[PDB]
Amino acid sequence: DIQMTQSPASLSVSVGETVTITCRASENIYSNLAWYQQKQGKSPQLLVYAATNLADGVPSRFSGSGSGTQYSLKINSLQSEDFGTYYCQQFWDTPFTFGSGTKLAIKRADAAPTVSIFPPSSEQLTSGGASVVCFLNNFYPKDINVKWKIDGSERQNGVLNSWTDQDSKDSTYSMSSTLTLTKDEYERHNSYTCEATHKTSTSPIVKSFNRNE
Amino acid sequence: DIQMTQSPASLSVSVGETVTITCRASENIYSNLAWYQQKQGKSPQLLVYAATNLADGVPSRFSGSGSGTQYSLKINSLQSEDFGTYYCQQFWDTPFTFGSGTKLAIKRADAAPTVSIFPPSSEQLTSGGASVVCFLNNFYPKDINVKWKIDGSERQNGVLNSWTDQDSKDSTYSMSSTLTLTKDEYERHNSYTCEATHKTSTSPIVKSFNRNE
Amino acid sequence: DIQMTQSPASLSVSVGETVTITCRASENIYSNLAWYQQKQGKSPQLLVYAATNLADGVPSRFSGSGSGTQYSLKINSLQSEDFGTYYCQQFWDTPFTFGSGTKLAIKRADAAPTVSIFPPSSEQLTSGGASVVCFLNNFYPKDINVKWKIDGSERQNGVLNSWTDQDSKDSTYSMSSTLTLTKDEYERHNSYTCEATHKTSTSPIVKSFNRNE
Amino acid sequence: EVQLQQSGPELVKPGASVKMSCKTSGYTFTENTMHWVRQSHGKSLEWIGGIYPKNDDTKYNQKFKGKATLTVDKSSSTACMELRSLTSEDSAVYYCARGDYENYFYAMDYWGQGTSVTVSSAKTTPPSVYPLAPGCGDTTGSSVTLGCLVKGYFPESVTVTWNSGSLSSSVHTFPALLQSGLYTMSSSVTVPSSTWPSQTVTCSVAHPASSTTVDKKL
Amino acid sequence: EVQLQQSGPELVKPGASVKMSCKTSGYTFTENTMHWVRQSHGKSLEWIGGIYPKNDDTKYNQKFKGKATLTVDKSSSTACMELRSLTSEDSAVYYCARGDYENYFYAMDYWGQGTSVTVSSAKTTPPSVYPLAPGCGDTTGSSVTLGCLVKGYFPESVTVTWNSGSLSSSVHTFPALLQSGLYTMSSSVTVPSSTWPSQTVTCSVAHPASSTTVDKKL
Repeated sequence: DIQMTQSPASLSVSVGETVTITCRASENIYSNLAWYQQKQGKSPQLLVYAATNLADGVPSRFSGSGSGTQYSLKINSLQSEDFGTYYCQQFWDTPFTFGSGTKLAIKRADAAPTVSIFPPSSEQLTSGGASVVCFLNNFYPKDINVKWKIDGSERQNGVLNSWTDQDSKDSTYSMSSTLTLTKDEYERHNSYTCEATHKTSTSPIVKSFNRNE
Repeated sequence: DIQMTQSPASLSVSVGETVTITCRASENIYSNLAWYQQKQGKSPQLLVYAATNLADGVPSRFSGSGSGTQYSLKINSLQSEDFGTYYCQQFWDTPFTFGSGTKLAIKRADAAPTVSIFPPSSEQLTSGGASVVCFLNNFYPKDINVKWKIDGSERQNGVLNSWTDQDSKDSTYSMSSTLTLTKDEYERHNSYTCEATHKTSTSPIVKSFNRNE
Repeated sequence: DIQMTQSPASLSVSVGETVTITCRASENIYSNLAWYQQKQGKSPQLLVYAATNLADGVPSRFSGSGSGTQYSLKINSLQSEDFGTYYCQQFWDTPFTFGSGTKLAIKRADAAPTVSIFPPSSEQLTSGGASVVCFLNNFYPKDINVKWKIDGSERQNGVLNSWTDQDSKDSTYSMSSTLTLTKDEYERHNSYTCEATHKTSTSPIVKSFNRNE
Repeated sequence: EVQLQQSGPELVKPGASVKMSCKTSGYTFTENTMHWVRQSHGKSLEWIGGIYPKNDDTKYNQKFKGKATLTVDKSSSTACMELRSLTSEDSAVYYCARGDYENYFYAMDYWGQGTSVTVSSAKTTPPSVYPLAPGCGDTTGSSVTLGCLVKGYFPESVTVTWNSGSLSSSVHTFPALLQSGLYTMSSSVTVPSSTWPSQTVTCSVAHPASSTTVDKKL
Repeated sequence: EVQLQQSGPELVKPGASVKMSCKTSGYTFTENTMHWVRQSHGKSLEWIGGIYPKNDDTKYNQKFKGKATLTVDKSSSTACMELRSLTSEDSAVYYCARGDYENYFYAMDYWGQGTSVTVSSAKTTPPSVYPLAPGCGDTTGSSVTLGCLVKGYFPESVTVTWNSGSLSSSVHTFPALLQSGLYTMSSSVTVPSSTWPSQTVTCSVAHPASSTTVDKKL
């Protein structure tokens, strides 16, 4: 079974620049390529097929090219409606295989995240558990590392976060925190710290809270 | 074992001009080329592979091309961050072989060197030796020939010099002199002369010193 | 033995125009071409080799191309330092053969020659001979035909002339005359005429001299 | 997204052995080959050999086949190469970079930090600076230049300081020089004639390895 | 970076032999082939033959195979070719230029200085100038022109001087001319009518080889 790999995985670029994405096959098909554009929550749409010819309803800004194994797709010049994931396909042998996908975002400038930490309330203790939340907002880029320091130690498992997709005018992201711990193990320690290492500052800011505060 | 030779060895060019470097293989690989960029004291980075396709994160100013044995790399238009050595590789047969390297500097105008000659002091004679130093600074280009005239004769071996790499704003070089001779053979002659033949003047300037001066 | 012929033999062109010179081989080499530039009284220098790739130190204004037998060299755009003869070479079979050469001059406007005729003096008659000289200067182009009318007849052999190469600012030519005849045959006739047919005037100007004048 | 961290610079006497380490992340370690590259002076590069980290697959250069070995630990991710019977010309910076999926071809994309390896039998000696001052009695021209000289230091390197870091503009640096198994330093500073006789500058050179800081009054 | 220095121009009578020398530097001498090229008049070029300086490897042109030999000294770097049974049409400038590594193809990059070789049986004679002055009694037109003539000189060449080098603008030069084994010179100078009758110019021609300087009053 032929496999394909695309590079890069996530390409961030502003409006008006040329973008070249690649697709590589393990075997030489020569005849078969299909590039797709899938918007968020939408069905895929065909752009260029047979590695060269563009499909119907596709603007002339998309020019694909290639031969043998290695293939490419060039976008000039990028517009505001072209953001989305891209895929590549082979027609040559069953099964038909697809690439891993390439996310195309809009490039922005540096932005500092909004740090938020709040202690848990007294209502959830009735159900036999407690959850503390840590939120960050308006941060770019999406590269981040979460760190929870409890008595100078890390706890696993049970530490995971979620994010929001790119906005339109703001075009930033957001975070969330969900931690699963019962009620009697919340009072065994005191110092709780939410740390996030980002490239804005060399030293991550520190914010902590206590029990009776 | 296939060998490769690059030309030229050192190419000096200012900012904004096209640069074409070549790589030649003894046998015809057809499939395999890799151009690298190694800055000063840094690890190499891949630019264009497979003789045509540019790698990820590489700007679009670099276009490689070639077929058969002889290959080439074209840079248009040159920027200020692109200075460094370049290499070429074959994937075809073991061992994988690399080129000799091509240094890319920044082109400047003519500059006269700063001549410096100083006699040795009395402290090093306690250790049983004596060393006289001759320094030149702010000279372009790097082509030079050192000449030591003692009683109208040349002495070998023991005459060698060192240099400094290209600066940022000044973008010039420097020299140094280290001569190994013991204390009792320093007083057997008198006239000592440091000569350097450069293309600024047809007749190299002459500066000498004596014992009791 | 493969032979090569270049066209044209002499190509006159001003500064700033494209020049295409050709080289043709009797057999199909496919792999081998070398174009040379030899200035006046200087050693040849390699420009483009392998019919395509330009050599080191050669400016980018020279682009060679070709395949099979017929080859070409295109110069755009011509500069003031590029004047000189050009050659073409084959690497394919021994002996290595060279073309006939192509002279590249600078194009000028029409210019009228300076007519000069002087009778011989009385000093050379002591050695047993006499020589009359006819000079022309500041003439363009170099196409000319010399005519010596003595009693309405032409004499051969012994009529030959020399020329001077192209100047820098003036960029014109010059002529000379050397005629070998002894002393006793100089007095057998009287009317002597130096004629030169040039394209400035349909009727060449006539200037003659006599014995006792 | 892909980081390769090597060990630190290592010094050893000739005849012994050395073992490096190359640790990576960001990708499946068993699905990508790794190669080793040595850089000698000045720009010269060579290819040591590759490794395929599934069970073992090895390809050595015919010249380096006997002087180098390649082992890979598949549990904790690392790549280690060992050298036998070291000599003077075997001292070079060594690179480790990832290859292509299921392939030794498709030249390495991401590289390492280039840990250096030096081999010398000389004993570490504290450095001793040297005075450089005018002169023959007549100063020419209007630019009065001077410098420093350091002898008897090992290994690299030392630091340069002028008046506690007063002016960094006219100070220059130079690599070492090999004479009789020992090295040397030099410097040059371009100063007008408005300093001497009035103002006086001193030279200070500190050696971080031997913790030797010598201040000489020029 | 690569310099090729040849010998000086040489003159010999027909029937004898001559040996040139080509010295190079800047590269390993044993790893690059060398070729010889002759330039006859006007632009015509021919290919003598190549040499591979490891032990010996030789390729001659079938026409020049008997009239030329090629030897190489591998200790001191030189390339020498010897010619047997010289004649009149064998006088030409000879070139020596380096080839390609392990190959006779890939046309020569760097060339030599083009040492000339001339063959003549004539004896060196001191030159004698010739007067050229007006005239028939009526000068026309407003530009009064004149020149010089030199006869009985050998070998090339002589120098031209006008009023100790007063005006270099209107002076012209001409090559020699072959008549009865001897050569000749000529010159032309464009001057208005404001010189003669008032100012008078003289001709002076010096021969560096024979040390003969003759000054003729025109």
